[PDB]
Amino acid sequence: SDPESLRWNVQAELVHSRWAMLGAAGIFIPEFLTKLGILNTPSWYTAGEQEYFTDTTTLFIVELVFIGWAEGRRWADILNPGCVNTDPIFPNNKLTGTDVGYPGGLWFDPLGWGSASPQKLKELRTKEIKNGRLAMLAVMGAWFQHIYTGTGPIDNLFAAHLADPHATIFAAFTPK
Amino acid sequence: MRDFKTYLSVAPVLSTLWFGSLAGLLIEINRFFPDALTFPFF
Amino acid sequence: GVIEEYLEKSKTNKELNDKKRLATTGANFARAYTVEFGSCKFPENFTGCQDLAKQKKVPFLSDDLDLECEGKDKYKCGSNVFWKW
Amino acid sequence: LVDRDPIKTSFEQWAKPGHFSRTIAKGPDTTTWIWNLHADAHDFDSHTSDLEEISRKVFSAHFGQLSIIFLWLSGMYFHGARFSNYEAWLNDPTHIGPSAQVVWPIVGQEILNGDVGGGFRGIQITSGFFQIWRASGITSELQLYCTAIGALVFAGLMLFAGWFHYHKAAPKLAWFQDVESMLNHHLAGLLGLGSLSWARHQVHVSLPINQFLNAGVDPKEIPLPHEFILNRDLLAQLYPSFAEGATPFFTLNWSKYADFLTFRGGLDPLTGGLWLTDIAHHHLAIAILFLIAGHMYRIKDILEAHKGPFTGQGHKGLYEILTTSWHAQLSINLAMLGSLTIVVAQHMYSMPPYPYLATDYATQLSLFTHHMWIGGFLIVGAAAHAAIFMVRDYDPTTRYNDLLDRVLRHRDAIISHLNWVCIFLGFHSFGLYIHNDTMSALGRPQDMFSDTAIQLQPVFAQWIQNTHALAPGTTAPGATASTSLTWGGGDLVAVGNKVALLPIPLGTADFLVHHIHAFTIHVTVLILLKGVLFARSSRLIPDKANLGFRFPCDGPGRGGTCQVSAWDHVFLGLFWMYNSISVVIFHFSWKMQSDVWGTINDQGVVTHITAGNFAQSSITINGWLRDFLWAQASQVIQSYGSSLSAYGLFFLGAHFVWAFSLMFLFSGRGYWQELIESIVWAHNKLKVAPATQPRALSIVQGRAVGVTHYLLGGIATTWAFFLARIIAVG
Amino acid sequence: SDPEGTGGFIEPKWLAYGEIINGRYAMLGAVGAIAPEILGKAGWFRTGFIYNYWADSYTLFVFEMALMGFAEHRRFQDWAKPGSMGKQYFLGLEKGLGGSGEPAYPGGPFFNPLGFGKDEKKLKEVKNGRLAMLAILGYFVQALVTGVGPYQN
Ligand code: CLA
Ligand code: CLA
Ligand code: CLA
Ligand code: CLA
Ligand SMILES: CC(=CC=C/C(C)=C/C=C/C=C(C)\C=C\C=C(C)\C=C\C1=C(C)CCCC1(C)C)/C=C/C1=C(C)CCCC1(C)C
Ligand SMILES: CCCCCCCCCCCCO[C@H]1O[C@H](CO)[C@@H](O[C@H]2O[C@H](CO)[C@@H](O)[C@H](O)[C@H]2O)[C@H](O)[C@H]1O
Ligand SMILES: CC1=C(C/C=C(\C)CCC[C@H](C)CCC[C@@H](C)CCCC(C)C)C(=O)c2ccccc2C1=O
Repeated sequence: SDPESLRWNVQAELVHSRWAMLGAAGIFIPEFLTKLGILNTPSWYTAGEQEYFTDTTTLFIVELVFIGWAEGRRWADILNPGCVNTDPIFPNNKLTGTDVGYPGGLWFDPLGWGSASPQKLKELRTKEIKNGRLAMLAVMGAWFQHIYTGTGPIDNLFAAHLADPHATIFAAFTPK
Repeated sequence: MRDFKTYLSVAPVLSTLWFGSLAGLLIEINRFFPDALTFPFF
Repeated sequence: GVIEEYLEKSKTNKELNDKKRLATTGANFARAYTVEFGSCKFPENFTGCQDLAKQKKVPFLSDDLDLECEGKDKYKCGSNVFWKW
Repeated sequence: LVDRDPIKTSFEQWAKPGHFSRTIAKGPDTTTWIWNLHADAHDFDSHTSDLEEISRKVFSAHFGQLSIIFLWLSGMYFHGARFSNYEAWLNDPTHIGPSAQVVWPIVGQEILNGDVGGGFRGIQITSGFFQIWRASGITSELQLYCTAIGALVFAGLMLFAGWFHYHKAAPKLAWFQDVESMLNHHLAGLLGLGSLSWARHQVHVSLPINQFLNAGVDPKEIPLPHEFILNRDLLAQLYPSFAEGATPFFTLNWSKYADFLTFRGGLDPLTGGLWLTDIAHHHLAIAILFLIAGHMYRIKDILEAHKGPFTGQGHKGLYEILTTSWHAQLSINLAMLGSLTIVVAQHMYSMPPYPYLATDYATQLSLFTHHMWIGGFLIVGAAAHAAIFMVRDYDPTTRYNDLLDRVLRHRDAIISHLNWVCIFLGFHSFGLYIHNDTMSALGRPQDMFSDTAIQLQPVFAQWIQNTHALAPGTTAPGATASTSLTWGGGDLVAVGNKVALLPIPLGTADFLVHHIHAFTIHVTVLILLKGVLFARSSRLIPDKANLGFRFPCDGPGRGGTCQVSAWDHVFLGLFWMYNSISVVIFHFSWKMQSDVWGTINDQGVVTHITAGNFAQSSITINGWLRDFLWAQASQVIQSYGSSLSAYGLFFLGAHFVWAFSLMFLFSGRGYWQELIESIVWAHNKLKVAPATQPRALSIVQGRAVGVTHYLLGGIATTWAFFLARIIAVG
Repeated sequence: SDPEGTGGFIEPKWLAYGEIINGRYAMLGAVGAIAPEILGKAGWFRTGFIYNYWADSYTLFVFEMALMGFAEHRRFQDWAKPGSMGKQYFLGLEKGLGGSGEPAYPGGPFFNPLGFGKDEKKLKEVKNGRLAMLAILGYFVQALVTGVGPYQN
């Protein structure tokens, strides 16, 4: 007769969303951008074709020393000051709560009209395409599936096999 | 969504998602080192 | 990976390929890219000569569709004088 | 309770201490209520004082069994499929020795995975799929992989009928509280329309696809996935397309036939699983009945009828409250369902119904003891729940002066007899053996009770066995052999790997086990009978229906005043039955191998797994560990480093778990309290205990952790003892 | 809010009345007899065969019955009502042009009033008789005695 589940943090799920998905922008346009036959060709000789490898797992370290830094700073002062103890304001804390952060300390604040209001108008823009980005990337992340599964010849694994017409992979279109 | 001074609950036997698993990841150390009876160190 | 010349000299190629006569399928039943056959006409059983025969002929086969309907003889039961034997 | 309603929350009850009797789980903390909650979780003296729902729950929380038996089976069909051995075993039976399960070689594991047949590593089976599975008028591994998901289909759906009850706003009274038709339906067309339906898919398809399997081939060199439609042309080899008959009746001519069936009895030479040419006829000849039968009726009438002098005035009116009980119409059932399971346990071993059983020894005795513990574990229950009636179910006393009010009238009486019955037995039913020891260890055989010393003379024969394998000469039509090959008269030639069934002779050492059974079956029942009868009132306590059918014990007075009750009569009644079945098992295999199971070769000089050691040597009750326990079991205590090994390696635990029960069985209670505090003290010093008042076991919970252990202990012990003396020689 | 599904003695019958109504023209074979010269059979045994057939093949069979089933439940929502369906076009006063209205039958309304001379000389019967057209091909798929045939005859 209907679930018991608006996770109160029904309020927070929605912000790894704008994380996950704005983000899939980075893959969506640079991919098919690629640049078909640019003129053309992909060749990267430079730091890479003679100094004994370049990356892989010095890759990650440097690579996400920064993502390191930044992803942390991201949610852990999104906002929330007050930042300790001890009775309920719910999210699972707002034990920042009624105090934002400081009683007349510094400029904790951005912007006049005693709040943080990045003004009133802009529902426009990112309500639409952006929680789009959530939606969008559902189905061209449902293409990740289509785009490659079938492990282009070079391997049948656990041999059912189980019929046979013709191949599959990616580049755009479809026989049909 | 969870800050400082204890958090949200959980069921009767989440121990069955604690015996199974965690502990489960340990067979996962008992095949990486498929064997013991003393041990080298790091 | 690591590239020397040029992702190719001559680009990707004959792996889909069909071109002059993209044929197979649309064609094959290139017996019958035109299931053309016989007479024009007419007398009898046609299906010449390859194809064959007429096997039981008139309204039968032909269906297929032989054609037509005829003052018959309209199949229905009893006859064919079940000419067996 | 709110939270708060009635009517005027959807907001569900997750949070606020308790529920279940009203100075409930109290604010104040404790542990006992955590075995409470699970125990008596299903019950009905609480939930509501009003029938209504309960039947609306049990028709749902039921459901989730079928669905389950349904998630189960699937992982068995799947399992009996891609974790193959079935494909390999079937082209190659007599030869293989089946598997479905296999480990994964983590840690010590692998020893458990030891070459089983069609060329692979695994752990064996004593659960006769691979043999229902003979059926497959088709064969194929991925196919069972459809029958498998076909299983998960029935489930999710035959599990959303359980949403589509209680949680959905439910039916009510009339629906079940008009019973008028129920069996009408059930037996007619399912009991009927299955057996019937089963007929149609038991000659159509199966018969033919093992009519020409009992020879050779390799499957798909036989039985396509559709092949068996309109094509009534291969049905040509296994009788006419009726030729000139039209819907049975008689203006029919046989100058040479009589449809499929053509009744058998005996055993296929090449697959002695009993003939299938019959198996259709018998299921057909069932259904009809059910088809005709489930057509009674609408109910009192028939029972509101035949009375007499001493008979049952209340026979007439034998329960309005049999539309208003459950605990009653469950207890009745369990006696039947239960007592109608272990009747399987015989007609199986003395009349196999699947291809390749008997030759398969271990893959149908496992059976005959699994089916055997249910036709027992469901019977003591079938008493428990009557005690649950006898105590409470109805509202008041509206039930009066009848068959029962009668039986109770005598009660220090029906159980007055039955008692002496047992000590007459026991003396004639066990010390009988003890004679032998005391006098064979004294040693003078002249005077034992041997199949040969006390007067009986080289024959048993003349009774009824010998007028069963010989009866195809009565009103009997016939059909070579009998009905069950194990009967006195005629025939031998049964099977070309190992053996199957043959006469099975008797006299003494068959005479007196058969009698220990009596005394065992009888004193079991004494304690349940007197237990459920004296359910509510007595001359040790009359104020004795005042809580429930459990209650620990009334109190130190009256002398004892402890066991009484009837939870506990259904506690010491299990304690026996564990024997009742545990010694019936001990019987069958020592017979079935001492004689029967054994083996042919030239001149078919029979060579039993044991040249009848039974003879003069079960009669001694030491011979029962000379010839049994110490003889066989040498395979359990040799079993280390092997493939089955998991049995010997259980056989120590569970031969431990039992010897842990006694601790739970044999002990006080304020004891582990008195102890639990010394503990609780040391706890408080470091500051580590109080919250949720740790408490000892609930007098009768303690008994609950006896018994249950004493059984899962004392039982699996043999479950191991067995599978370890039929796998490998036998 | 959560979607609805009212059971009540006999929805199952209004939508069950309807199911067969659709299947009464999905009866197809003899309602539109030009439909199958031989198309009732999806594709004999002998049968007929003197595949099943030449063909109109293919794949893209699920996508249809799904995607246009992604319409059956729209003339089931849209006309819950609050009307604005004719979004017209921002500018342009020249769009009096209508088409119909809500249609059931000869259209917008019935129309062109003016009628009767000759054609000449409820409505569960417009249902009842076409299951007496549906379930009829039902056995006619397997409509054979084969070994023998018409005893009758
Ligand atoms: C997704 C759904 C769902 C939800 C949210 C609920 C919620 C509820 N149900 Mg419920 N129910 C459901 C599906 C659901 N049900 C289904 C599918 C069935 C039929 C199969 C039922 C049959 C049912 C009955 C008869 C009752 C309820 C009741 C209730 C209420 C008490 C629930 C409770 O705490 O039980 C806790 C129990 C569970 C969460 C597990 C359910 C047990 C089954 C279905 C699966 C477990 C078996 C499993 C194999 C365990 C044994 C093996 C083990 C070794 C792992 C609550 C509102 C009760 C009520 O109205 O209040 C008195 C009432 O007794 N339900
Ligand atoms: C068709 C019947 C079936 C049904 C539907 C019921 C239903 C019921 N019985 Mg019941 N019963 C049955 C057969 C049945 N019984 C049989 C055959 C017996 C004889 C053994 C009994 C003996 C019995 C007793 C003594 C009692 C009931 C009670 C009840 C009621 C309480 C149910 C409960 O809370 O779960 C109880 C289940 C548990 C708490 C789960 C614990 C199970 C443990 C012991 C595990 C078993 C060992 C197993 C090997 C361990 C799993 C593997 C492990 C090693 C990993 C309920 C109405 C009780 C009552 O008070 O009536 C209102 C009462 O206690 N029954
Ligand atoms: C179930 C067992 C039982 C039975 C039936 C027997 C029977 C026997 N034992 Mg024995 N024995 C037993 C247990 C039993 N024992 C045990 C447990 C031990 C060890 C404790 C022994 C140790 C033992 C020894 C050492 C010896 C025996 C011997 C004997 C034999 C002589 C008996 C005798 O002379 O009594 C005299 C008989 C009577 C007075 C007969 C009357 C009693 C009957 C009729 C009661 C019947 C009730 C009545 C018919 C009810 C009908 C109602 C009426 C109105 C019609 C006899 C065959 C002796 C022997 O050598 O045997 C070969 C030997 O002495 N036993
Ligand atoms: C705690 C006590 C102490 C200990 C250590 C034991 C130990 C034992 N007693 Mg014992 N006993 C004791 C006190 C003790 N007793 C007392 C005070 C008495 C009363 C005087 C008894 C009366 C008694 C009797 C009558 C018996 C025993 C027996 C036994 C033995 C069983 C064989 C065995 O376990 O092989 C050891 C090997 C294993 C346990 C291998 C286990 C591998 C398996 C189980 C799998 C691994 C474990 C896994 C968790 C299980 C799967 C469960 C899963 C679902 C979670 C065991 C050695 C029995 C016996 O065998 O001979 C006398 C006999 O029944 N005892
Ligand atoms: C010591 C042990 C164990 C033992 C154990 C033993 C020593 C024994 C046991 C046993 C068990 C059992 C036993 C269970 C079960 C079961 C089953 C499953 C059964 C089944 C069956 C059936 C079906 C019915 C009847 C028959 C049979 C039984 C077969 C352990 C210990 C430990 C430690 C150190 C610490 C931590 C934890 C652990 C790790 C845990
Ligand atoms: C086990 C203790 C003996 C007490 C019972 C003995 C009485 C009956 C005699 C033997 C019983 C076993 O029966 C067995 O007889 C013969 C053994 O010689 C075998 O004889 C079989 O072998 C030969 C091969 O053609 C032929 O002699 C027979 O036609 C054939 O039946 C059979 O496999 C079986 O029918
Ligand atoms: C030994 C014995 C006890 C003592 C037995 C006890 C206290 C068993 C209860 C022990 C529980 C099961 C330990 C539970 C602790 C853990 C579940 C908590 C940690 C959670 C896990 C992760 C370990 C009784 O209470 C008793 C009562 C009546 C008759 C006989 C006896 C009897 O024989």
